[PDB]
Amino acid sequence: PAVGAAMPSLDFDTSVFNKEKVSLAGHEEYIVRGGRNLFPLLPEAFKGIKQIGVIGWGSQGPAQAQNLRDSLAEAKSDIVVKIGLRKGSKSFDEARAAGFTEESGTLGDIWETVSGSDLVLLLISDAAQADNYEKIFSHMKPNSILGLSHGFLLGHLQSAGLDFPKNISVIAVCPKGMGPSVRRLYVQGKEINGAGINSSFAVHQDVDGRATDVALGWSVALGSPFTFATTLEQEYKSDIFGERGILLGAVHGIVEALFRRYTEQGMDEEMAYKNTVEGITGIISKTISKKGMLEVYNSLTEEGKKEFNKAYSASFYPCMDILYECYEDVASGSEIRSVVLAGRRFYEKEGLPAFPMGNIDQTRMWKVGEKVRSTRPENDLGPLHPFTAGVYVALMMAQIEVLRKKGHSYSEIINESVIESVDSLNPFMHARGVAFMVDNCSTTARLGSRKWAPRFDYILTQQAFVTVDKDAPINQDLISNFMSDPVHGAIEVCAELRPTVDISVPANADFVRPELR
Amino acid sequence: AAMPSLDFDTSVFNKEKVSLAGHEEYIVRGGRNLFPLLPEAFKGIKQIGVIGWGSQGPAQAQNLRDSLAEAKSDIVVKIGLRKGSKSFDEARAAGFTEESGTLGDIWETVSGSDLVLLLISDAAQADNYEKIFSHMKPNSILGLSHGFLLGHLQSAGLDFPKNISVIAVCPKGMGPSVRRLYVQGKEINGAGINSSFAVHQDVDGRATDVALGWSVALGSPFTFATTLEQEYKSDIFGERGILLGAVHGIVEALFRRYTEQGMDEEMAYKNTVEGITGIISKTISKKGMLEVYNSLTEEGKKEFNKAYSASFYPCMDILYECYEDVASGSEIRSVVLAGRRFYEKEGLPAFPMGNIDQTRMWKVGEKVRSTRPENDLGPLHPFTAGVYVALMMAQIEVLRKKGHSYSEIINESVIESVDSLNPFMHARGVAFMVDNCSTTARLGSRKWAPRFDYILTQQAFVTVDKDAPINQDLISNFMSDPVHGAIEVCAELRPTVDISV
Ligand SMILES: NC(=O)C1=CN([C@@H]2O[C@H](COP(=O)(O)OP(=O)(O)OC[C@H]3O[C@@H](n4cnc5c(N)ncnc54)[C@H](OP(=O)(O)O)[C@@H]3O)[C@@H](O)[C@H]2O)C=CC1
Ligand SMILES: NC(=O)C1=CN([C@@H]2O[C@H](COP(=O)(O)OP(=O)(O)OC[C@H]3O[C@@H](n4cnc5c(N)ncnc54)[C@H](OP(=O)(O)O)[C@@H]3O)[C@@H](O)[C@H]2O)C=CC1
Ligand SMILES: [Mg+2]
Ligand SMILES: [Mg+2]
Ligand SMILES: [Mg+2]
Repeated sequence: PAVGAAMPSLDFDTSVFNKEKVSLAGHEEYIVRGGRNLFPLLPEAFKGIKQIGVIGWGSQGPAQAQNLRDSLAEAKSDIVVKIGLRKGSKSFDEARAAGFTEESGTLGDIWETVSGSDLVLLLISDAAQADNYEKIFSHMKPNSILGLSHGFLLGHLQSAGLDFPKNISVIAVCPKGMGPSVRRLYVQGKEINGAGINSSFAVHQDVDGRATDVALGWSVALGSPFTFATTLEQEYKSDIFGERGILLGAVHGIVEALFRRYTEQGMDEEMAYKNTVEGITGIISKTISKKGMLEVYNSLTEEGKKEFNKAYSASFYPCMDILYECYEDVASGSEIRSVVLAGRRFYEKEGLPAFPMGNIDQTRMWKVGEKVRSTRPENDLGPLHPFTAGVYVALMMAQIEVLRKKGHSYSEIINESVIESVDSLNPFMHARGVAFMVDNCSTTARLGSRKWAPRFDYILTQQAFVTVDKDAPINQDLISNFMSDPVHGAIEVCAELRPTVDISVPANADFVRPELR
Repeated sequence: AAMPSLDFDTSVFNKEKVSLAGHEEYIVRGGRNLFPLLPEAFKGIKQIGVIGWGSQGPAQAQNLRDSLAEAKSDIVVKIGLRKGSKSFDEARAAGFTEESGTLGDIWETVSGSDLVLLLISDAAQADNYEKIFSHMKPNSILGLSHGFLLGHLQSAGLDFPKNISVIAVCPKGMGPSVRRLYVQGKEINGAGINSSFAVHQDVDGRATDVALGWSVALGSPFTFATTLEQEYKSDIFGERGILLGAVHGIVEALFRRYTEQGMDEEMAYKNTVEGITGIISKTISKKGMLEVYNSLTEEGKKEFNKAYSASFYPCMDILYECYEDVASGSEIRSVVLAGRRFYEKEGLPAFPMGNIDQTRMWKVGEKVRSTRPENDLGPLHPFTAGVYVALMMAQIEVLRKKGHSYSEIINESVIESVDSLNPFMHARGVAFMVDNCSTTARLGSRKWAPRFDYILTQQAFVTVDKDAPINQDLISNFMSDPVHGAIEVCAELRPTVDISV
């Protein structure tokens, strides 16, 4: 028991920024539109703060620190952005090459930074947080603010039965895109008004009433086109699930399964990759980003529309099966535990060898991807396969329904299932294959994709593809519900808030992780 | 690190010692002629309450009823079922009735039972344990055929009540087989299904003897000693490993590779599924893993070593991950939530387990078996054998470093695969093997098989295609591993005939 879980739509109190109402399929929701002209409001937002500590130099570390180092800066404030790192760090400089040095008091030891900062940004590995939270909480300045970019720590603390220290404020600003994509559109927002990465914010513990505006100020400083409200609880349940879903894991498994099906049917290797990877990360991603899922179906031939329906009707439920399972593993705290233990396994213990993450793009189809891209003209969008579209859109709609029935706001659903996929991540796979997309994300996302991609491949091959081959009658209710689904109109409302510049991802990108350049 | 030297006190049964790779263990031999010991073994029991009529339920109850029986004991074997159970008139067909007082209500049975066996589904045990503990008599005994309930309790920071003895008798085989081989054990000596036993709580000092009695009553030829914690950790991991999960995983990966290299579909199936489940299984069963290698030709040995060296660590990666998920409480939690997803809840559809044998390779297997000679055991492919043995060795090592006894390692990683489960896949394919196991095992095989397929294709097969120089001390470890000598000893402590039906 029982059946049904409505949408919680949280209302925040801001005194600095302009709270804006948004109607998403009849649901009231509140956001704050960012901009380079909102920067003079940052001193008002960051009162009581004298130093901001950026702990870590991974993916979000480099982007958030530099974005906060600017804007501040453009607001001429006294507050200092200081980087905290472990003694003898490999990503230490790096930070000096970016600008942060010992001489100017913008770079130093981790625990010197934590102790001397009013706002602490814990931008380190999620698993590292879980194994070192006590160590960090102890150094924290009394009556200060801890900022997170993910609710992973709360999920961990709840499993252990504990909570954050009650003497400190707990906030979160979570960019709904990868680290490199945060810095990359800013940059492209220094010239044009908008451009950035959509973010959610959470206020877990408010110690003195300053929390909301600090989180909002931090989000605007990053360049977030729109900042929507959520909780740490809702964030980690949707984000950890999201990366394992359509964002990385599911699209990978779907792509592997469809490629294998087409090659078994006689289609040559090179066209098979184009009909799967290039199509999804080409026209499909672009058509959804600007017109939505319904327009993907409409552009197809009458022969194609039937093919789309055959795929959707057969793929929707098998996709839901795994997504349903995955979410519940995250919500119960099983998956957070799994990530923590996997992080420990990266090193030798208990007489067993160390197991770092391996390469996921050395197999058959990704070498075909090398050959395809080597003679591919620039600005290529790929072919639109009707059957491929059906599967991918079914996967998208399955993810939406799961989160919908699990009581998430539409902004969270649309960002986690539609926006981040088609805007942020997919171009990276179009640029250089699956690994360039997955391994540029967080270690939690990377471990997540590797674990759950195989589950979608298997479910598609065992169930969805078998349904198509049995030539079972098309589910008329599924197709009818897809066409009339409230999300399609809700995505149109969201697409208005989208930064009106496409993300430019070159092959030899310098803004990516300093080991994939 | 760590090794479990496990001992127990038995006043009525005869305990015998075994050395496995330098480690001492204690075993209890069974047999029809030990039944006159049951009256004393169940000293203070007047009624055994078998709760549940699915797989293990029917078999164990009949195996108890017949057996004491031969002991001429007053002990009543009563079947307890839910109010709206569909198994009532099925149990009456087996001779369990209200008139004899051998069939009743689930909760009426528990309250009037001195020994109550919880042979209901694992998902049921997790969501109904409170009502069970309240119905227990103070100083009565709760018997388990799996440690799922403990792992569920432990992961919630809870445990069984103080005033109740907790024991476990776990047969290394499925329900239908436990009865099938018991009735054959009346004809031919040594026939049956081996078991492992555990004693979690013992409030008076009767529990150790009662468990052994229960084990020999089921017709267990050999009973091994374990802990309840080690039982579920090894069992839940085992079925996701070489028993069902990994063997399906690697079989899918190898078939795909062979067919992609231009090999005939039916030949590929023979080189993968038929070989592993037939001849490789038979060779390990009779003479161990070293015989697989030594039976190969000189160029075949070079192909075996290539496969082993490339597959060992990638296989360990998933096994190592899987085990820690089981120990941490994550995997048991996953099974419980999966069980709940069989019915509609939270505005979402119901998601029962689908078919796993309707894909390309298993349809190919049907054409292979349709024209397959009776007596056929398949070809011994050196590369396929390289992968399978690497997988076997990797699972042995993971369990070894995590502190399991050799008898538990060997039964879980070697014997039950080659003697008991593989023949099912040889007989009718993957679904016949997997879906005849317990629900928690079926969910296990479905969740982890894809993990073994991917890592083997992503890492193991890429290594071979690179022509990486063989990791020689990995091969040297397989050749010199003391476990092979332990398997030789364990193979003598085995049921007398086949379970291969
Ligand atoms: N990556 C992304 O694109 C996104 C990340 N996030 C979230 O933002 C947060 C930041 O993670 P991300 O940017 O991915 O960084 P990573 O997860 O890649 O972690 C790498 C950084 O963590 C540091 N670190 C690792 N172990 C420890 C330790 N034991 N003690 C102290 N520091 C340690 C490393 O320091 P060193 O330099 O010394 O090795 C390194 O700088 C995460 O919680 C993630 O969930 C949210 C959205 C996107
Ligand atoms: N199956 C196997 O091969 C092996 C199983 N085991 C272990 O033995 C134990 C028994 O498993 P198994 O024999 O598979 O049993 P099953 O999984 O087949 O369980 C089915 C039985 O449980 C009853 N049941 C289901 N839900 C409830 C409930 N909520 N309350 C009370 N009864 C319920 C059903 O009653 P109804 O008649 O109303 O449907 C049915 O009789 C498990 O812990 C398992 O791990 C150990 C070795 C092998
Ligand atoms: Mg994310
Ligand atoms: Mg994340
Ligand atoms: Mg077993």
